[PDB]
Amino acid sequence: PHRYKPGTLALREIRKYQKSTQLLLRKLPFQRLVREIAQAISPDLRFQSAAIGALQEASEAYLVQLFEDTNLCAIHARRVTIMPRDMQLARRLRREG
Amino acid sequence: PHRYKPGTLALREIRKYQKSTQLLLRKLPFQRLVREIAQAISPDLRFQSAAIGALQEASEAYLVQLFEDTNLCAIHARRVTIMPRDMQLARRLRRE
Amino acid sequence: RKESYSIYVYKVLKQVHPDTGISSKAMGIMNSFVNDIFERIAGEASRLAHYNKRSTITSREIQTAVRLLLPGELAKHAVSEGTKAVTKYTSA
Amino acid sequence: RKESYSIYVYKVLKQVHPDTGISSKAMGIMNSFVNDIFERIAGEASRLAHYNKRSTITSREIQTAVRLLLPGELAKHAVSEGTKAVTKYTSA
Amino acid sequence: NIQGITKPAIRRLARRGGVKRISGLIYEETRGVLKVFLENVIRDAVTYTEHAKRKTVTAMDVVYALKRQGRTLYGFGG
Amino acid sequence: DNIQGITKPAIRRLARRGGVKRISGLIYEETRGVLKVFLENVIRDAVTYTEHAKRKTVTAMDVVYALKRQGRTLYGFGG
Amino acid sequence: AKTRSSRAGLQFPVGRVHRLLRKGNYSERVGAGAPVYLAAVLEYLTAEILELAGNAARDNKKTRIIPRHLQLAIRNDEELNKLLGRVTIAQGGVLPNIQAVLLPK
Amino acid sequence: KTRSSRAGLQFPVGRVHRLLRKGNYSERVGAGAPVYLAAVLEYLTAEILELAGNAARDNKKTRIIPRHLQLAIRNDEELNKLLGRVTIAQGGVLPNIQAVLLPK
DNA sequence: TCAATATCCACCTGCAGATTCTACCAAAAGTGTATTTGGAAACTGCTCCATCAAAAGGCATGTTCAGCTGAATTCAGCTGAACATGCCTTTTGATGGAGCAGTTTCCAAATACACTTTTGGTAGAATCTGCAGGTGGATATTGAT
DNA sequence: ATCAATATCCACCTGCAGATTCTACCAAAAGTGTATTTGGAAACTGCTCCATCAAAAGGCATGTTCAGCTGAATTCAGCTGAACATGCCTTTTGATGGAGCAGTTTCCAAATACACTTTTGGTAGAATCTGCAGGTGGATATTGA
Ligand SMILES: [Cl-]
Ligand SMILES: [Cl-]
Ligand SMILES: [Mn+2]
Ligand SMILES: [Mn+2]
Ligand SMILES: [Mn+2]
Ligand SMILES: [Mn+2]
Ligand SMILES: [Mn+2]
Ligand SMILES: [Mn+2]
Ligand SMILES: [Mn+2]
Ligand SMILES: [Mn+2]
Repeated sequence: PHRYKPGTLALREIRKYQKSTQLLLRKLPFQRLVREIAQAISPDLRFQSAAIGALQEASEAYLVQLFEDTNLCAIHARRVTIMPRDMQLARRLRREG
Repeated sequence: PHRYKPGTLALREIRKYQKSTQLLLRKLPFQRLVREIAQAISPDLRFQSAAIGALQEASEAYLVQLFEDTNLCAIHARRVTIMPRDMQLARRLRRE
Repeated sequence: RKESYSIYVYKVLKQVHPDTGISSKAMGIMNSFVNDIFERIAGEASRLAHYNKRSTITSREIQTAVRLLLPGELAKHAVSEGTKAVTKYTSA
Repeated sequence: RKESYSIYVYKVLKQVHPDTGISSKAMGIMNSFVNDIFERIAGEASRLAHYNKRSTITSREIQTAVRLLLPGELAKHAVSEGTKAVTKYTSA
Repeated sequence: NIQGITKPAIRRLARRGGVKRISGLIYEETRGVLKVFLENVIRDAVTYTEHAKRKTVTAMDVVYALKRQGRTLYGFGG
Repeated sequence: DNIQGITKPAIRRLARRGGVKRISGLIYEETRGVLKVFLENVIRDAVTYTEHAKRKTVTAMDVVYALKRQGRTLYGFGG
Repeated sequence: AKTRSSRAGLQFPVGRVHRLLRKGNYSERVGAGAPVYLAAVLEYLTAEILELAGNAARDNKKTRIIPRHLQLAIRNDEELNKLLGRVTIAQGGVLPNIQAVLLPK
Repeated sequence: KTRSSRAGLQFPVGRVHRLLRKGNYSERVGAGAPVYLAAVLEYLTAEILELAGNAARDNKKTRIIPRHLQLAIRNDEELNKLLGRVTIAQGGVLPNIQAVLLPK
């Protein structure tokens, strides 16, 4: 009987998804989120499917290179785990909030 | 004989220079540099005085919020001293 | 000849703080501001018209550009004033 | 009724890699890219002329814009390619 | 629906970022950042939409919204 | 060779305006090099504007345009 | 003969705004309310920076606004700060700000 | 006959000249400008396809997909600087794990 | 320090979904002629830049000395990873209808031109006048104990 | 939480350099009237886009266990701050000569506007191929011991 040492599988998943290109959030919840947010700015709005597509590509990209930066802050504090104060600094030093 | 505890004077200088607006690098050394850098790019070049004026306001303004960012990275690693790996991280998340 | 926003800026100063004046270096900063905000607003209204295959920049482009380029509350006030001024101006 | 850069890209593809093709999603990206760089070079050359009280965008505005907008080695080559092409065009 | 952005989906995003270990507090944090981002992009896109007197948000509206935030996107027009 | 003209105590003042309380000895050579790169990119673009206008003198406006190009809009030299 | 600016109730020059728009390569034709609308907005934002700078100039017990005051006014205003976030005011300085950690016990 | 033929180019000198004239960039457009700009667009386009085609064949495919474009841009020191603020849809990221996170 | 499970990497195959490759018709692109016009050439009053002399005080440099910082070591609780069952929410595919874009047509109102007057905004002068330095009394700061 | 020795703050002073006025032209708005566009109201036609519905099915939520990582904690060699004294150089300033600006004309070369005449590039179909994705054969990765 044999089982992955913590950290091993995560490294195998890093290699797995840096290698791949598909959208990583489930499409329907995401779509639901877009429409909700939109309905607050204005009701009765409609979306080309490619508009939600475009919103998702952009969103997953922005979240991915934020984790790249968050990770760098986590390393800088001689840790291996990302933590909320890591994403807060990362965001802080890119002017974005 | 009476003397400042390390850091006390340091805190007093931060208050002092956040209060003022004067250029903090010496003008003539700065000028000498600009023209040196400029001459490698192109020879026989001249500068309006404000051209060098604008170059310096810009330069300092940039270095100052770079130290601000460098300082934040330093705090983030629970230190108080800024260090090269602080300026390196800061510049990396600023596009640079 | 070198035109500038100096006199107009000065008038607005006397409107907000009548007994207050302004140094010339500070005046140039304000001058810079107006050119900057102008080019921001104009250019974005340029791009708006261009996307809508329209060849005219109208005040409706100026307003929408202000709604994009200005942070929430700043824009609300600006938009009221922008509106208030063309409707006052059409009646004259 | 709806123009694009797709055919011209394909032609260029066939020069560099005659046996290689390109998916449609990849072509829309190449397209996006071509429109992007156009607006960049066009916009900067627009600004160049306006800063200089000039009303013609010439090849000299284009070249100066490329020197601003492109990284060093990349710019060197494009300036070479751009000149090489305009001088050829004069001999015809 | 923000809760529909699930823990393991966020984990995959982070793995694409080379993140190896993740605090449990990262996920509600991440949700909050995604929400702010969408709120700013969609608001600018809709503002482009209503300007054209339309009721349908096109891909180009979003593409323009992203260029405004300094996030040029390729593959839907420009 | 003028880069040494940015002195250690001058850099400190800048750090003090940046809110720094304590400073490593490796920061000064590090700070100088960063400064030299910044100027090299600004000056080159500024010069490109200068030579385009067929001038031999770098004006203040060249620098302001060069800076606006790097996303560093600057106020007080417009007029 | 009435100024285009007076009909609008404005202090900024609508005619100049209109000229800079037309000679500015923004679009082929320019609407009649466009420079009126723009000048009003330019004038509003100028009002807003000058009011808050004037306040900072009196807090400094000066009666003439200098660039330091404009700097203190922008950076201290949440929204003006966002608007001019990529902008350097020459001879403006920075806001007094020490990170709590660096303070004594 | 085609201006594009007279210039030695594959991009359309004629379209460029129109897009410049109708682009609200300036009242007048020089005659060599659209040749010059078309040539630059061709050059940059050539260079990306050169590197994308290569990146597809290193992967033993013979059709360029967005991944190949992404890998080509991000692996190129200078192209990457040019398109540093650009997201390529369906491109993924470069394979890159921080050394500190490896075992040993 | 080596061996057994598993896993991924290698190479191979026949086709549906995508990509190529073809076959007409507007709408751009190209031409021909007739004008404009922007901006290069050649010259020129004048800034504005570049040096220079050099005294003179302000800042930098280098050494000493002390306290406190960051780097290094150890260690326990507890967080977050790995895994499996099970159920649900998503995905997927076809369908239907209604609300929109998008296509053209066609005039009113809006904008651009082209000239003629009417001022306002600018550029130097000619005036005012806040603020820079300098100084003397208070109040804060800081280390010492 | 009391103290003496310092540093800093706040206001006043006066002479001036820079800010505000004040004048006297001149481009540039404003004014009128004529010549064009344009964007928009209508009417019309498809296209998408919203909304169902109903399967499998793949992926999320939940629950259990434990490795190892993060946070708490102790000590120290030397790193850096603070102070001093010594000395170098930056700053200041007033004057000059000329280089290199702008400013003014002058005038073709180059670019725009129309009006006709080809050619191309875009679209909808007609005719093609590359991977995908199984199957399962030599290596790679992993952890147990
Ligand atoms: Cl530590
Ligand atoms: Cl004390
Ligand atoms: Mn999800
Ligand atoms: Mn040309
Ligand atoms: Mn119908
Ligand atoms: Mn004083
Ligand atoms: Mn005395
Ligand atoms: Mn005293
Ligand atoms: Mn004085
Ligand atoms: Mn179980």
